[PDB]
Amino acid sequence: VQLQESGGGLVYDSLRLSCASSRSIDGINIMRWYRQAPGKQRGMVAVVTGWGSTNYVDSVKGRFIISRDSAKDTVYLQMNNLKPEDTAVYSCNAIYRGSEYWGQGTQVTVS
Amino acid sequence: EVQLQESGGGLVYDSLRLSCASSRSIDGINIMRWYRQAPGKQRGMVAVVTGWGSTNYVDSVKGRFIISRDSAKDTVYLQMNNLKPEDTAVYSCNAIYRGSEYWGQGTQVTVS
Amino acid sequence: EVQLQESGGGLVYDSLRLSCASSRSIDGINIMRWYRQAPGKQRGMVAVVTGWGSTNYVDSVKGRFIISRDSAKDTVYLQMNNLKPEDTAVYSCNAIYRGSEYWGQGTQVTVS
Amino acid sequence: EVQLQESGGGLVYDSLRLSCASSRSIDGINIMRWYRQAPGKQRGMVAVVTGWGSTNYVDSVKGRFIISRDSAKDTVYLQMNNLKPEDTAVYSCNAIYRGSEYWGQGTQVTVS
Amino acid sequence: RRDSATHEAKIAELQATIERLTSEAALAEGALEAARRDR
Amino acid sequence: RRDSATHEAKIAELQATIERLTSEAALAEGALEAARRDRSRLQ
Amino acid sequence: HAGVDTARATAIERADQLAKSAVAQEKALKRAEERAQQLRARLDAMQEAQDQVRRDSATHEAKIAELQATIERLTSEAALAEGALEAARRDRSRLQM
Amino acid sequence: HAGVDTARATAIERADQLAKSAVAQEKALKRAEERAQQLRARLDAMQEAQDQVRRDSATHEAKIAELQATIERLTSEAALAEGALEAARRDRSRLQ
Amino acid sequence: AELIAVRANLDQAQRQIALIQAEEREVSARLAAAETALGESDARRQTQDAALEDNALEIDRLRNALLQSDLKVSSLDAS
Amino acid sequence: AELIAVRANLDQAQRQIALIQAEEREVSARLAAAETALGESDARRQTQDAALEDNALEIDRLRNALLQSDLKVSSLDAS
Repeated sequence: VQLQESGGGLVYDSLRLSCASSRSIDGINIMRWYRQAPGKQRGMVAVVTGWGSTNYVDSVKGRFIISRDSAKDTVYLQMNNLKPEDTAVYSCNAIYRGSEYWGQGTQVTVS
Repeated sequence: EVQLQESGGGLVYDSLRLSCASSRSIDGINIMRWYRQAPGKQRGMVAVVTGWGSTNYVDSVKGRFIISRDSAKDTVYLQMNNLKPEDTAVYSCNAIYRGSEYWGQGTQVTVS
Repeated sequence: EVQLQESGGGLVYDSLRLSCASSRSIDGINIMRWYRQAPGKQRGMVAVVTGWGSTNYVDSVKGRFIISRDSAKDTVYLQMNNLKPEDTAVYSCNAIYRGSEYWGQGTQVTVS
Repeated sequence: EVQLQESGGGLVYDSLRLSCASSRSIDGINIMRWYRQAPGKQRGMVAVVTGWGSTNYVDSVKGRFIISRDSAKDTVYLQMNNLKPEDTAVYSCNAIYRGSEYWGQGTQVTVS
Repeated sequence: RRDSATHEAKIAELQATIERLTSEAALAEGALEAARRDR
Repeated sequence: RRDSATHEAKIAELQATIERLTSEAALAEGALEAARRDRSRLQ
Repeated sequence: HAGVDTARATAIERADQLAKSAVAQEKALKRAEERAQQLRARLDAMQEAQDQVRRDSATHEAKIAELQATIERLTSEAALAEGALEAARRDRSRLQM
Repeated sequence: HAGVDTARATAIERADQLAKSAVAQEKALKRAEERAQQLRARLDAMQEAQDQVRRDSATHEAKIAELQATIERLTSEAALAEGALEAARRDRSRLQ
Repeated sequence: AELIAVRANLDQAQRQIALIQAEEREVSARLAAAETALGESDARRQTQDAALEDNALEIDRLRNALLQSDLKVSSLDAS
Repeated sequence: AELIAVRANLDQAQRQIALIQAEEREVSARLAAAETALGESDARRQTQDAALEDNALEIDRLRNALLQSDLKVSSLDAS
């Protein structure tokens, strides 16, 4: 499957990141967003589930929002109240039929 | 409200066995994972087991420990093999049934 | 009882120069050396001059600084050339006479 | 040129006496130093005796080691009392004659 | 006929445990790894 | 019948995604215990 | 007068010969005293030359002593420098082990 | 008859007084020669006295030469020592 | 290096400096002794030259007086 | 540094060799003239002294001749 994301850029705030998927209206299980601050190992950011359960790492709780839209078939990431440490490259992940799939990746930078 | 009582403790120079008695869940045995507490340190990961049987192990014990269900006897085994003296830890089995977590009293295995 | 006194401190973008006004030892001058205390760090040696005029510096300044005596006017001179903003430090002078080590009140050199 | 050759090295559970025999300078003795190089670590100094009997030690060895000249034997000594297992190293005796510094082979003394 | 109801009981319980695993992932993979590399 | 058949894949999926969501945990605490080992340099 | 006339004659030259034997000796002491004063001037000049070198050796010992008390400090500073700072650094930089 | 039996008196005076007196002149010649030869003995003694003190100052001059030779290559050892400190204390810039 | 063949000639240098000092001192002392002795010798020679002049005058005069005396002897015996 | 410096010290050697030629100059003029004249003047000393002993003998003998001649003059006059 082809997961292609968007919404990246360098900004002065709040931001929205989508990860366009290829199939499976409501049929894929856990989708997640990973970020890699340059020079650091890539880490998890948000988690969404088929039914709608969500979670965030405590480093972003209360700020980053993971959401779905089954009609448009794309997992969103509202990413609000960005901090200067939130400069990283945000790549959407997935688990379909077990095999983990990634995306090309998009970078968001703030200052 | 399943209650887990750990087992299998002792002392060795070897290869020990561990069991985790379960109060309920015959054959509906979802994730039963085993945690050891390094003394004066944080708790640890050892292995998991599932209802279907997919068991994975942490890198530090991979290829040595085996975690197998006993559906009839309602107990998940944590076999210890090719032991090292670094494994002296307080051992505690963990459960997830209906989404809630059920730990136990914990036992100890001294390898020294 | 040599009573030193440093001079020539201040602020530059280049070139600077420092003095260590000795209160005695007209030509009876053994080791007289220059110490910088980086802001928030410890004291360190920069250049050393001797009665024979043997001048030897630290690698961090070697080829950039000159420690030159002036035996007539009871003053030693540390010419500062081709600076970096890394040289922002408080610069103080030392002197050994009769074994006893004498410091100077010091001057601050801010370069950036 | 001076050739420096040590003596007194060995192994104990106790105490020791390291000595250093030279090639010239009968009592016309300037700085002669005793170093030690812990394995895989850079060379370090421990004791300095000068031709006038003035001695100093590094803070690690003071109160234990005593360095003592002997003009007649053309040899400087370095006593080692209350030796600690941490003091194991290779000990090279040093001297400064005519400006330039001259070294010795060393004697690996182990204490443990 | 009747067996259908148990499948949701397999869906419900097996989907609730994935919630707990994701929550324990928040602490382990993101939080304590990143936090304790800094200290 | 047909709808029960749709149930089978979801169960076959949910047990499948758990297999490779716990598979990340084994690699996860492997690095957490490697990071906590760095606390030997502090304690 | 029979024999006295000669003794007048004889003893006048005996006086006269010793009359110029005194002038000769007087010139002998006046040249032997001058040779003494040449020696006095040399020894007096060489007495002060030795005295000048006496406090030349005294200032040297004043240089030696104060050029030793400086090395007593440099050896003392290297104790804290090479001993404390260096060994502790490499003992603090034992983290790689 | 008269002037000759008398005039011998003024003639013997020179011959007797000066015979003993000029000997006292001869003793002074030996004495002033003894003073000359004694000072001449001292002058060789003081040249030897110059010689030892000539070498003594030269030995002192070599002691200053050797002493500054230590300092010249003992302050250099301190010059590299502070380079080691600053290079090692530059390592802590990477962490703090 | 080359200090072996250069300090050898400095050693020969200081050997001949010792020769300079010793021979110069011994020649200077010998010269002073010889000069003083030659001054004294010339003084004695010239005192004796004055003695020879005065006394040759005395002998010529005395012989002439004796000649005249014998002439008076002869004239007296002719009286 | 030491190269030029100790070649200059060998140049000091050659300078002191010039001082060796100075010492030879002292011996060639001063000592030689001194002892040559000393030998000559001592030869003249001995010759003068021998002549002076002969001189004194001549004066004594001719003076005694005068004494006898005076005695004879007096006797012949008394005649």
